[PDB]
Amino acid sequence: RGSKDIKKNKNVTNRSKGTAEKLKPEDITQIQPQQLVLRLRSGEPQTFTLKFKRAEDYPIDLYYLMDLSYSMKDDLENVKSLGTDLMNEMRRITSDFRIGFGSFVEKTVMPYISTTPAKLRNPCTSEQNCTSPFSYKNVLSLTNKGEVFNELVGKQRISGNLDSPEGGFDAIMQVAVCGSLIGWRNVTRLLVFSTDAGFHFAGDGKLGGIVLPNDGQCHLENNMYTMSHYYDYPSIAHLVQKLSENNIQTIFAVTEEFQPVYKELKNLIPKSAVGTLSANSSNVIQLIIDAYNSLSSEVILENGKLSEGVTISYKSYCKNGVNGTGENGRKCSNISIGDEVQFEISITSNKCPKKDSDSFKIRPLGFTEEVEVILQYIC
Amino acid sequence: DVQMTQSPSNLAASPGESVSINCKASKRISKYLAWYQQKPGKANKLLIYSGSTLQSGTPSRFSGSGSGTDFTLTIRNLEPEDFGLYYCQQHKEYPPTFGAGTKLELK
Amino acid sequence: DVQLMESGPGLVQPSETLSLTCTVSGFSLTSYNVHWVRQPPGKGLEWMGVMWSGGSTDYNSTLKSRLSISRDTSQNQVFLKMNSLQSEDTTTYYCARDRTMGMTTPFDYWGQGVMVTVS
Amino acid sequence: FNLDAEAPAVLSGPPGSFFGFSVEFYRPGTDGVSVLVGAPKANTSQPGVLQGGAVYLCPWGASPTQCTPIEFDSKGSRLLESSLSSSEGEEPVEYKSLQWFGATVRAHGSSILACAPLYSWRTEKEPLSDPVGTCYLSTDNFTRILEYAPCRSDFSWAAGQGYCQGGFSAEFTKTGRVVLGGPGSYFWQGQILSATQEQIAESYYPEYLINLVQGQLQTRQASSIYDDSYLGYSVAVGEFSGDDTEDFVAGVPKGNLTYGYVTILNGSDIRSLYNFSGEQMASYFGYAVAATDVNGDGLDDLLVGAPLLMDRTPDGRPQEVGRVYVYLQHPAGIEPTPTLTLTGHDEFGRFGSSLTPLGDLDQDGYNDVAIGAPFGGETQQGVVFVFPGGPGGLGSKPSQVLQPLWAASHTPDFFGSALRGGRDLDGNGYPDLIVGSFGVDKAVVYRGRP
Ligand SMILES: *[C@@H]1O[C@H](CO)[C@@H](O[C@@H]2O[C@H](CO)[C@@H](O[C@@H]3O[C@H](CO[C@H]4O[C@H](CO)[C@@H](O)[C@H](O[C@H]5O[C@H](CO)[C@@H](O)[C@H](O)[C@@H]5O)[C@@H]4O)[C@@H](O)[C@H](O[C@H]4O[C@H](CO)[C@@H](O)[C@H](O)[C@@H]4O)[C@@H]3O)[C@H](O)[C@H]2NC(C)=O)[C@H](O)[C@H]1NC(C)=O
Ligand SMILES: *[C@@H]1O[C@H](CO)[C@@H](O[C@@H]2O[C@H](CO)[C@@H](O[C@@H]3O[C@H](CO)[C@@H](O)[C@H](O[C@H]4O[C@H](CO)[C@@H](O)[C@H](O)[C@@H]4O)[C@@H]3O)[C@H](O)[C@H]2NC(C)=O)[C@H](O)[C@H]1NC(C)=O
Ligand SMILES: *[C@@H]1O[C@H](CO)[C@@H](O[C@@H]2O[C@H](CO)[C@@H](O[C@@H]3O[C@H](CO)[C@@H](O)[C@H](O)[C@@H]3O)[C@H](O)[C@H]2NC(C)=O)[C@H](O)[C@H]1NC(C)=O
Ligand SMILES: *[C@@H]1O[C@H](CO)[C@@H](O[C@@H]2O[C@H](CO)[C@@H](O[C@@H]3O[C@H](CO)[C@@H](O)[C@H](O)[C@@H]3O)[C@H](O)[C@H]2NC(C)=O)[C@H](O)[C@H]1NC(C)=O
Ligand SMILES: *[C@@H]1O[C@H](CO)[C@@H](O[C@@H]2O[C@H](CO)[C@@H](O[C@@H]3O[C@H](CO)[C@@H](O)[C@H](O)[C@@H]3O)[C@H](O)[C@H]2NC(C)=O)[C@H](O)[C@H]1NC(C)=O
Ligand SMILES: *[C@@H]1O[C@H](CO)[C@@H](O[C@@H]2O[C@H](CO)[C@@H](O[C@@H]3O[C@H](CO)[C@@H](O)[C@H](O)[C@@H]3O)[C@H](O)[C@H]2NC(C)=O)[C@H](O)[C@H]1NC(C)=O
Ligand SMILES: *[C@@H]1O[C@H](CO)[C@@H](O[C@@H]2O[C@H](CO)[C@@H](O[C@@H]3O[C@H](CO)[C@@H](O)[C@H](O)[C@@H]3O)[C@H](O)[C@H]2NC(C)=O)[C@H](O)[C@H]1NC(C)=O
Ligand SMILES: *[C@@H]1O[C@H](CO)[C@@H](O[C@@H]2O[C@H](CO)[C@@H](O)[C@H](O)[C@H]2NC(C)=O)[C@H](O)[C@H]1NC(C)=O
Ligand SMILES: *[C@@H]1O[C@H](CO)[C@@H](O[C@@H]2O[C@H](CO)[C@@H](O)[C@H](O)[C@H]2NC(C)=O)[C@H](O)[C@H]1NC(C)=O
Ligand SMILES: *[C@@H]1O[C@H](CO)[C@@H](O[C@@H]2O[C@H](CO)[C@@H](O)[C@H](O)[C@H]2NC(C)=O)[C@H](O)[C@H]1NC(C)=O
Ligand SMILES: *[C@@H]1O[C@H](CO)[C@@H](O)[C@H](O)[C@H]1NC(C)=O
Ligand SMILES: [Ca+2]
Ligand SMILES: [Ca+2]
Ligand SMILES: [Ca+2]
Ligand SMILES: [Ca+2]
Ligand SMILES: [Ca+2]
Ligand SMILES: [Ca+2]
Ligand SMILES: [Ca+2]
Repeated sequence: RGSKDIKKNKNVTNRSKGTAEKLKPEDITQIQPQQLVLRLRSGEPQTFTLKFKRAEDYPIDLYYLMDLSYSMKDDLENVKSLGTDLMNEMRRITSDFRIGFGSFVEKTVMPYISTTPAKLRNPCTSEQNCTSPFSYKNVLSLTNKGEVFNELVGKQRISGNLDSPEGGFDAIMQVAVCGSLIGWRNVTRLLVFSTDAGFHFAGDGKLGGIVLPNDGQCHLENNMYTMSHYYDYPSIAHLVQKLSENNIQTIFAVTEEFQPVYKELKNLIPKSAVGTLSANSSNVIQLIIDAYNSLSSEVILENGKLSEGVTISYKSYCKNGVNGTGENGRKCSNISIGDEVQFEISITSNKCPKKDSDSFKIRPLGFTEEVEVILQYIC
Repeated sequence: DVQMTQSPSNLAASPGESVSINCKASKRISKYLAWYQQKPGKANKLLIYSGSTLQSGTPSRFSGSGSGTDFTLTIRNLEPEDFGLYYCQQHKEYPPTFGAGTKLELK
Repeated sequence: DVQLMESGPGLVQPSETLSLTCTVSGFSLTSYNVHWVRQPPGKGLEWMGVMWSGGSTDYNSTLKSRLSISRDTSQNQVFLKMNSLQSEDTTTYYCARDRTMGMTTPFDYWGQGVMVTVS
Repeated sequence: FNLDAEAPAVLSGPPGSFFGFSVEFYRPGTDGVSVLVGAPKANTSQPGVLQGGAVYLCPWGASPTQCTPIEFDSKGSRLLESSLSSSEGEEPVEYKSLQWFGATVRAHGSSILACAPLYSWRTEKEPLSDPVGTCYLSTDNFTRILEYAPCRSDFSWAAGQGYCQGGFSAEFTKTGRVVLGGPGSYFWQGQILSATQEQIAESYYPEYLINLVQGQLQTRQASSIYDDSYLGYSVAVGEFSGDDTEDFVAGVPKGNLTYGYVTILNGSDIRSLYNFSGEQMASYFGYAVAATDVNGDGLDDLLVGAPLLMDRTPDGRPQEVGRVYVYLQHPAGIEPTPTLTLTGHDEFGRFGSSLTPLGDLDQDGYNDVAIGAPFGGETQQGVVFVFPGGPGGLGSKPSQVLQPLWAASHTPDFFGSALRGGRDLDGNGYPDLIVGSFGVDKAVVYRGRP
């Protein structure tokens, strides 16, 4: 009959000794059983307990992606000092914080912008001395220098386009997938998406003649997104896939008007938060702090593709005795700093996958730590 | 560039009568002609546009007609305040062009 | 309550630059075009130029070398600057309004006009 | 199950011309049956026009078939008549380059309707770049050709009808009345415009670029809260009232907070009869629409495609697999919730990307339906599914699956992105099907076996 074995079970890094116990991001351990092997009899379930413990001082990387339509000029005037204020704030949370900036308006093609030469040179009125439209621009890669962020954000120029919805999903996809060009580390990755309008998505390119689906590859040349005219907008499913694949945790800072839209978007996108932005981005720091608390106080578990005859189930035993089952059993809430929770993972097999030593992985969303499961079939 | 020629340079009429003013274009301009009134001490006032559509405040005794190159403005019952100057503007293409104007005086 | 009001010097020397102002009310200059039209002493109306709603300008081809049109959205004012000439004496100038983006219309409102003498 | 999938006829067009973006049947009487294929990016002989787009006539029979373009318009871009006299030099009042002519092609009797959604035009007053869109209507087998651009009007800007892009979708009613959809009117609220061929031919006056067709039917402008709805993204015609005038089915993919909805407009006067709402945000509910009686009751039934719907596998992984909703009509009306829903299996396949009635393909007494997934299949070349009708409604399992016979290339083939069925090219009693594969500039004709 079925049997179970554990190969790697290093204990959590509590560092209860004190502040003297500094650790590298890879040295910190938050998931206790790092490896298992299970022997499955056809139709016989096997289960094991999985333990998670939130760390204390995990580093943070934050990328600030901002809309630059003319309505966001006052917002930019306030975001100018974020490179200092936000670092001062986050120093209460983590000892190692890095920040970066990016901007976007819209696809530069026929229906979404005015294509007369005068409007291509200046999309706004003459008094509103806007610059030419652009798809996405990586202004500052992730860094720990606040004054550089301040200066570079100060030197940016406002722009504009025609239709109210903005093409920020192109920028989101590029930020998620471009990796080294942005400097993401294997730490808490926060993407702050700021805007005051709706969003385009896949299928809107047909109006402009863009029928080729987004491929999800990085297409930055000189920190500019070049293929905006060639690929359609991403779909929400594609964004979900890539964001969850690259450990990006999203914070939607949008104005009061579009809260109903972005709340549903948040419901669709895993491990994301939404906040109400002021008319000129004056409360953005508090939005970021609240969203970070909300995200870091929750745990969600993911597993890879399983063989055809294999199935999995979750049961979560969170704090204060509140537990869950089904899709709710792979999640816990209110995990405080230093808190500990447990999950019960149940696997079953109904066939004989040709006597192969199959395997798959389980991890909490937003982290690179994984638990490796090896499956063997008694057949 | 459309040249507009307005036929009667001067008109004489008495209150209660009816008059017609003709404005002609050098090229066919569909229905896009507008009529204006100018009293000596006030600004020009739009009466009719698109050939026959009255502006909101226009009294019903004003009516427009014609299409293509020939248009006409008809005043049905002349009250004493209808005497003044009248212009025709074509609003089909730029630059705007206007008729020379017609002056309506008592008989 | 749309209203276009016109102002400018009543008498200018042949060498000075003639400056005129059209003060508007009841609408924003960023939504409508404001035109400049002139009527010589015994002729019909002539179009001079337009201040587009977007802030750019276009001029009558014959007068383009002499004209200069500007605006001040804060003050709701549109300006016309021109080289003066005696042969254009006792000509009257008007500013009118029309829309070209959206529901296009003819000149739907006019000013009272200002008469400028050159000596 | 009786489509000749082992040896279909393949039509080829110029490389890179998107040959096969839209397909249609043509027979102007006298059994001169033919296949119409649109090539929105094809080069043409029009002076000064770059990639103006073209429509190809491909007569059926005579063993191999050669496709030749139709000259709907042999002239280049018109010039602004003011510019001719102006010392500044001549200006084009019109932009036909990259107009995507042939993006949609429809036929009824001896009349053909081909549209150019990307056609632009600068007003005669101010130098704008409005993409109004335009259509050309061939009549009496090309003996007369009329331009029909209803959105080229006095509302000349995005705030008006300037960005209407009329002809983005179009269709003929069974009487021949023309129906167009402009997704762009009134800040992308969208619009539906309809007129009869008699009205168009009566009001024709080519020298007036702006010329209103008397008796035209169109929807009214709404408040700003309805902006960005894309009404008219897709259109279809069917009978959904107790009358004999076909009613307009239109898709609104972004209507209700990015939840789509499909509205059926009364044929006699263009006014709303029913509304149907999507189930998931940003699923593009209404990307495609169709109307045909699938359960043999004689009452047309509605089909809506949502190619971007996201579902979760039993394992728990989310995946993008489109969905199609079926609404059966009944004598008391048509209920607001779908009777059946079909879901795709290939991730990113976009299952509900296109739709077409097939007629009674197997002549069993119930009409069938074909659904295309342009990025399905193992190689992502695209797939087309055939679903059989039945007394209880559309079946849940495809009775046939059509895939390209050629090998995959560096670029997607988009097989199944355009479809058209319900007509017979052989003279048999069995309707045929034509599938567009514009990704490789090919169109495939499938014939129903007896
Ligand atoms: C399916 O779903 C769609 C989408 O939700 C529904 O479509 C919407 O239906 C509602 C309800 O009918 C529409 O709102 C109403 O619109 C009418 C029509 O207005 C037109 O006619 C007026 C004269 O009758 C005219 O004055 C209007 O013009 C004014 O307004 C427009 C902007 O609306 C403006 O551009 C103009 O300059 C004018 O200012 C217009 O031509 C309207 O009469 C209704 O008014 C009532 O409600 C308002 C407040 O809502 C109130 O102030 C009024 O006094 C009156 O009580 C109302 O606005 C809406 O426009 C439709 N939207 C679209 C995109 O079509 C559809 O009905 C659903 N069908 C079914 C079967 O469920
Ligand atoms: C741009 O500015 C220029 C310079 O100011 C301006 O040119 C002027 O145009 C008017 C109108 O065409 C000209 O006035 C004409 O003068 C001749 C005599 O020289 C008259 O014969 C004309 O009247 C005849 O034609 C009328 C219309 O057909 C009839 O109504 C009338 O009964 C006569 O038959 C007319 O008065 C003027 O001479 C020129 N000036 C110069 C210097 O060229 C031009 O109009 C402006 N552009 C626009 C679009 O307004
Ligand atoms: C959610 O799951 C957890 C984990 O299985 C459940 O915890 C259980 O809580 C009960 C009540 O506190 C415990 O009962 C007592 O436990 C003590 C030891 O802590 C023991 O000495 C007593 O004899 C008694 O059994 C139980 O042990 C504990 N189980 C585990 C595995 O920790 C929790 O009850 C669940 N939630 C609900 C609402 O049931
Ligand atoms: C329709 O006809 C036009 C014009 O013949 C075609 O565009 C032309 O395509 C050729 C080949 O792709 C281009 O030549 C190439 O240009 C590049 C860039 O300069 C150069 O590196 C190559 O060595 C080669 O010379 C040519 O520039 C281009 N012309 C224009 C104006 O774009 C078009 O491809 C045709 N379309 C279809 C669907 O047939
Ligand atoms: C409707 O219009 C189409 C398009 O013109 C007609 O099809 C065309 O008809 C002409 C005349 O029969 C065909 O010309 C013939 O071409 C062959 C070579 O292919 C030549 O050997 C003959 O001497 C003659 O010139 C032409 O090929 C044909 N084109 C296509 C694409 O089929 C059609 O006949 C018209 N229908 C009616 C009912 O008038
Ligand atoms: C605009 O779209 C929203 C979202 O689809 C529509 O609200 C949705 O309406 C449906 C049907 O009334 C609700 O479904 C119901 O859910 C309950 C459980 O909560 C279930 O018991 C019912 O059987 C039914 O399935 C759905 O919850 C609701 N969602 C939201 C977010 O409100 C709304 O009606 C649409 N408005 C228009 C004018 O189309
Ligand atoms: C779709 O639109 C058509 C056209 O508006 C609707 O048909 C119209 O229905 C009205 C109401 O029944 C008819 O008015 C009636 O006329 C009779 C005289 O025939 C009079 O006695 C009644 O008092 C009333 O005024 C109207 O004539 C008729 N028009 C046509 C062309 O048939 C139709 O009802 C609409 N469909 C739906 C489902 O609403
Ligand atoms: C619009 O803004 C641009 C950028 O600020 C202005 O161009 C700058 O002009 C200054 C002074 O002439 C130069 O020192 C910069 O090098 C210019 N930069 C660029 C990118 O052009 C431009 O003059 C402004 N125009 C208006 C009408 O406001
Ligand atoms: C961050 O984590 C990823 C995922 O574990 C690491 O990806 C590995 O990269 C090395 C490059 O030398 C490869 O050899 C491994 O095969 C990769 N593993 C996986 C699972 O993708 C990545 O190296 C980590 N980055 C750092 C700086 O440690
Ligand atoms: C951002 O918010 C507003 C944007 O208009 C401005 O601050 C306002 O300043 C006035 C004058 O002191 C106060 O009466 C308002 O209460 C302020 N409102 C807000 C929201 O701050 C200013 O542009 C910015 N204010 C900041 C950053 O404090
Ligand atoms: C636990 O989490 C839930 C999540 O909705 C929250 O409402 C509640 O306030 C939390 N309670 C504590 C004690 O953290
Ligand atoms: Ca904006
Ligand atoms: Ca703002
Ligand atoms: Ca936009
Ligand atoms: Ca009907
Ligand atoms: Ca039916
Ligand atoms: Ca059948
Ligand atoms: Ca056949």
